[PDB]
Amino acid sequence: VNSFSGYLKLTDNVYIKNADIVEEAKKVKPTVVVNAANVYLKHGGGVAGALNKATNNAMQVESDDYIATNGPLKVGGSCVLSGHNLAKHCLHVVGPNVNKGEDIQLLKSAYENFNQHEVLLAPLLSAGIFGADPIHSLRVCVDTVRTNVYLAVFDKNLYDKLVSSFL
Ligand SMILES: Cc1cc(S(=O)(=O)Nc2cnc3[nH]ccc3c2)n(C2CCCC2)n1
Repeated sequence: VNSFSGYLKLTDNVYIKNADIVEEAKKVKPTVVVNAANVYLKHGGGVAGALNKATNNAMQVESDDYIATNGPLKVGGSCVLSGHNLAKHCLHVVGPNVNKGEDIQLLKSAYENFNQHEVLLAPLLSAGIFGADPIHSLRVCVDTVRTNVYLAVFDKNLYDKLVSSFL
């Protein structure tokens, strides 16, 4: 038993809710919150901008030190950093950005990072400003992630489309 509340169960291991991942993180304090990161960990907008703003820019400060030491992530890759006031840890995961021409097949590789964590609060990778079809993203999530994932979908209209079309 865990503290996530109000989720619809999609599969054995995937759950979904119409929620602001920032508010959800603030209430649950999950072990892991997933950020929709880019390779530079520049948290300017979308989920990343929202999460970073909620940390009062501490996420960005930590991220800049990470990049200065290690260089950029790979598309499809990830790193574990602090969760600041939102979670124990933040798993920064880079899904392909369609608006940069990145190969959508890398979406499966991106979701594979979730399997290194038993339970996660997460957005749909490559959705929103990353330009992928969120229905496709949900399908890849369900077919790739084997650990327990609680998906927060900000847009109510999208949440209902995701639920009603889910196979
Ligand atoms: C940008 C952005 C997108 C989302 S979202 O979770 O609601 N995803 C989503 C995906 N595609 C969409 N198309 C039209 C609307 C829409 C929304 N956020 C959340 C708002 C609260 C924190 C993060 N920020």
